[PDB]
Amino acid sequence: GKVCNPDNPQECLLLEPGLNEIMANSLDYNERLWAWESWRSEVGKQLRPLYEEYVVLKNEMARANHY
Amino acid sequence: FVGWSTDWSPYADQSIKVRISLKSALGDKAYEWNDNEMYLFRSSVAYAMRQYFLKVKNQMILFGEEDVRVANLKPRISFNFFVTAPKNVSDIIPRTEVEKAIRMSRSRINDAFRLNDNSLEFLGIQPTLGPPNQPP
Amino acid sequence: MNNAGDKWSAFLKEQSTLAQMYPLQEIQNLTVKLQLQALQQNGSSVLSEDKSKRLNTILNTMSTIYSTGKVCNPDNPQECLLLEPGLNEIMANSLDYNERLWAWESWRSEVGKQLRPLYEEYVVLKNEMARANHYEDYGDYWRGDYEVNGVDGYDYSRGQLIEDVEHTFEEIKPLYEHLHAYVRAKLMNAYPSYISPIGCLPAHLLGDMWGRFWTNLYSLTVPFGQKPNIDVTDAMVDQAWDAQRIFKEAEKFFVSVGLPNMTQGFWENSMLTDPGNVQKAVCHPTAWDLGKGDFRILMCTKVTMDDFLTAHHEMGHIQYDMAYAAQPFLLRNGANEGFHEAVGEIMSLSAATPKHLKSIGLLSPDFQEDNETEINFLLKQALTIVGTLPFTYMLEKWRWMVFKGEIPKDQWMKKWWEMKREIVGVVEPVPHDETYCDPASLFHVSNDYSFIRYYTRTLYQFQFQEALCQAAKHEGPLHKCDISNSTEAGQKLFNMLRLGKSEPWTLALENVVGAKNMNVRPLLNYFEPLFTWLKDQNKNSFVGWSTDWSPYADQSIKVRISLKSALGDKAYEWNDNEMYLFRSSVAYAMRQYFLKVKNQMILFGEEDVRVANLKPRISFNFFVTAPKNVSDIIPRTEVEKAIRMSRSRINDAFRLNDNSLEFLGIQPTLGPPNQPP
Ligand SMILES: *[C@@H]1O[C@H](CO)[C@@H](O[C@@H]2O[C@H](CO)[C@@H](O[C@@H]3O[C@H](CO)[C@@H](O)[C@H](O)[C@@H]3O)[C@H](O)[C@H]2NC(C)=O)[C@H](O)[C@H]1NC(C)=O
Ligand SMILES: *[C@@H]1O[C@H](CO)[C@@H](O[C@@H]2O[C@H](CO)[C@@H](O[C@@H]3O[C@H](CO)[C@@H](O)[C@H](O)[C@@H]3O)[C@H](O)[C@H]2NC(C)=O)[C@H](O)[C@H]1NC(C)=O
Ligand SMILES: *[C@@H]1O[C@H](CO)[C@@H](O[C@@H]2O[C@H](CO)[C@@H](O)[C@H](O)[C@H]2NC(C)=O)[C@H](O)[C@H]1NC(C)=O
Ligand SMILES: *[C@@H]1O[C@H](CO)[C@@H](O)[C@H](O)[C@H]1NC(C)=O
Ligand SMILES: *[C@@H]1O[C@H](CO)[C@@H](O)[C@H](O)[C@H]1NC(C)=O
Ligand SMILES: *[C@@H]1O[C@H](CO)[C@@H](O)[C@H](O)[C@H]1NC(C)=O
Ligand SMILES: *[C@@H]1O[C@H](CO)[C@@H](O)[C@H](O)[C@H]1NC(C)=O
Ligand SMILES: *[C@H]1O[C@H](CO)[C@@H](O)[C@H](O)[C@H]1NC(C)=O
Ligand SMILES: *[C@H]1O[C@H](CO)[C@@H](O)[C@H](O)[C@H]1NC(C)=O
Ligand SMILES: [Zn+2]
Repeated sequence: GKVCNPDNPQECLLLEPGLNEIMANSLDYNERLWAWESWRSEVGKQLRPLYEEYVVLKNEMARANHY
Repeated sequence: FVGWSTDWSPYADQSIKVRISLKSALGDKAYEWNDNEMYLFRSSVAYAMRQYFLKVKNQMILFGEEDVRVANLKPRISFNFFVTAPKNVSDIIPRTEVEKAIRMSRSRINDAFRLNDNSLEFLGIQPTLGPPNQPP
Repeated sequence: MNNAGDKWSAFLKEQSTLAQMYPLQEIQNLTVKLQLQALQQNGSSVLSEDKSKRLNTILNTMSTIYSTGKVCNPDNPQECLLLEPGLNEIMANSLDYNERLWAWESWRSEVGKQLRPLYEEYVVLKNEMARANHYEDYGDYWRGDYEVNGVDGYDYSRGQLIEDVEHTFEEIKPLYEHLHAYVRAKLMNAYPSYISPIGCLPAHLLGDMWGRFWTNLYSLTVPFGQKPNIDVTDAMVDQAWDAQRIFKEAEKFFVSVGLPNMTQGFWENSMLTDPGNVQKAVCHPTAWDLGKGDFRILMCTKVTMDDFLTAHHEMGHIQYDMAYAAQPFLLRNGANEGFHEAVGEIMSLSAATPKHLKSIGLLSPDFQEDNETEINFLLKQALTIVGTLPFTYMLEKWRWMVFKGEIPKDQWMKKWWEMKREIVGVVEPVPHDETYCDPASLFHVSNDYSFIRYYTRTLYQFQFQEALCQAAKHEGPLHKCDISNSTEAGQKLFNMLRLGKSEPWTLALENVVGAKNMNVRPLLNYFEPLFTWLKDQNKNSFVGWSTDWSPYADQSIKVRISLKSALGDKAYEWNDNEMYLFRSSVAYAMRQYFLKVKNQMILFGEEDVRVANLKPRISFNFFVTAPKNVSDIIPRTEVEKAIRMSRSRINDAFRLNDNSLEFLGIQPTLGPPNQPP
């Protein structure tokens, strides 16, 4: 997953480097809020339908396995 | 104060509450308020913000339908919306400017949904009926 | 390198400041006058500190944006593509209309929009700098490279360049029309139902991102695919031609015309072979004139015909550099920006002839060339040479009109695509408003490089070649001409090569072609055998193009709005916000139709309703695409049904009633008249 600064969209940040440093070191409310919202709007939206299908399939498998 | 309350939110200070009564204004032939209607309402709000920022402050700000954030949606069609910067999430337009924008272009929003100032209440924006003209 | 460049720049600028003590009005020596002119140009130093810093910042930002631009596939946004790798391969190899269209639109919507305001500021700052440097605009400063004064006959005003370019292009246009017609006819067989035989070519189907070159289209437009092209790479491999004897053969070819031998240190200091992974080095073939008789060539040469031609080109470059060694340092350059590349390229053009290959031994002596092979070779050359002339001329004309201010800032794309339709014959696949900055997406536009150099260089070389074929006494076709073993042609070429910049470029031209100005007649003489074949081939096809047809015109719905008639007074102005509201209403109507009829949840947006041909009447054409699939356009029938379903909401949104909001194809129903019992 990559999040890119709106001021400079040419630069983008992964999660393990950079973004974690931003969330664990920066004292700026604006920067931390941007990182939080960008990660949860650029990766969560892509994981929503996949997670729905995963939930349905896992439920079917568990019910088939007598759970 | 030990503890916390489940009502306060950081965006609650700059939120404008909208309550819509379609059935009372239209009686029958009243459309359902699905997600498409919410998208249209957000687009209308963004258009009103653009108009205010262009015709008052002379600034060209490219608002969008994703810049009008909506929360606390209810079956009453009663929610809280607030407008952020076009690409700066940390920047939220102060409620005074949003109220002025809505007052400037409330007629267009009212006509977009065929509502008249009573079924589209912004809870802080009080419309003016108009002065009564008198005989000579 | 950084330290050396900074020291050189500081020395150059301090010498420029010192040189102002000698005004040009009292200088009588021509060479001294022009050397002072070289050392007296202020450049960006004439601007204030803040303006100069802003100009440098915006230039660097545009360069970085172009270099590191990324486009990501909507299906898998986690993968993204740069421009040099991947995207160029997609545009030069893929045969899918959808994929090429996606690449084109994604690159021009993810990088042009970022380069629009930067390019505007760059235009303003460059105009201010040029006006401060006593030029009418930046375009005049660019054209000043060809300026010649005080020669009594050879004088060439800056404004004369525009006339010379337009008059020349008027003669190229007849050939380009037939070439375009043939290319369109051949492309209709590869992309059926997407190209109209009467209309123009779509922008993305030109075998390149911008359509500057048509070389990659040669695979789809080969005249005679059954006859193979002339390739001697296998012959080189069989004869074991390493990257050491090809340069020897090129040196022998250069000597055969009388040019001097290579320097002793040239072979020692060269890098004719790639140093492998042990030593990292660039692989762009370049020529270096370090000075004091130091000439070197850098190239990761392999065993290929393309490498052979590139080696000949680089040897031509270094020969030209050696020619003006005796000239002063300020004169160690070509006559202008177009002479050097033309001199380099004529050698490659001559060496590629089958006669030269047969003579050198690469081509078997028992090989008789057929006219079909000549047609194939001429068409391959044409797709590279004649393909770029209209695009180069159109781009330079657009830049000149932008800098001169003839094009308003709110009319850049509207005029750019109008020029491209009526000059290049290329129609955009999707409409672009003033937000896009498509011309800035090109390498030479964002990075502040003059583009007219690629135009005149196309002409000059031919004017050289024809001249070099007159001294060599060649009676056959121009494309079969070879200058080997022609001492007279070599002497004629050297007479101009030794001049360098010491003389006006017009005088240099007169020493070779016998004329003072550029002429395109040699180009037509070169391409005549292909021109006749193309004219014979287009007996049935409609030669030319129309500037009205567009790929999106079939699925477009036309809207005409009359606010004043419906509202009289108290009528709002139709600015961009109203257009945004209309697009949002259309998207909402499309959502409603797709939800309440087909039961499909499609998340349309205001950017999926593309609008074109906006007019003061408030009359435009709109069409709705897929939510994230540009190549997918909703058929007009479904859009009409959607509008009919929810026309009342759109009418009420603008306070119009079915007469001031006309969709030109959607006829409203007044309602049946009820009758008494
Ligand atoms: C997005 O909007 C926020 C506002 O909600 C912007 O934050 C503002 O940024 C400016 C520029 O740094 C700040 O001004 C500076 O404030 C510091 C505070 O000590 C001061 O020392 C500096 O001299 C300067 O005045 C401003 O205070 C700040 N406002 C808030 C409320 O944080 C933010 O920059 C915007 N982001 C983008 C990308 O435009
Ligand atoms: C965006 O929309 C376009 C349609 O405008 C989609 O193109 C369509 O893609 C499908 C899937 O490959 C094609 O079906 C295939 O066609 C080939 C043609 O030979 C056939 O051999 C296959 O068996 C299969 O039926 C379809 O023809 C094609 N339609 C057009 C007009 O090109 C495109 O896939 C969409 N893009 C995305 C990312 O959804
Ligand atoms: C213009 O100046 C050049 C440069 O001096 C003159 O060319 C010769 O340059 C060499 C080396 O600089 C001198 O030793 C010669 O005396 C210069 N003149 C000649 C005739 O060789 C050039 O002659 C000058 N031209 C005019 C018209 O003054
Ligand atoms: C360059 O700038 C200087 C002052 O900075 C000025 O005197 C001069 O006229 C300008 N032009 C040239 C050609 O030197
Ligand atoms: C040029 O040099 C090569 C060897 O470096 C030599 O064989 C050749 O004869 C020279 N050319 C002439 C014209 O002497
Ligand atoms: C080549 O010459 C033959 C012989 O007349 C002719 O039939 C053929 O059409 C020619 N082809 C081209 C491409 O000129
Ligand atoms: C040129 O001269 C060389 C040297 O005699 C000879 O081998 C060659 O056949 C001549 N012709 C060409 C086209 O190179
Ligand atoms: C009520 O008054 C306000 C300002 O006093 C005005 O903007 C508004 O249009 C009025 N409403 C009417 C006349 O219906
Ligand atoms: C006209 O007729 C069409 C279908 O016949 C209907 O959808 C439309 O609402 C009618 N318009 C009126 C009654 O104003
Ligand atoms: Zn070159």
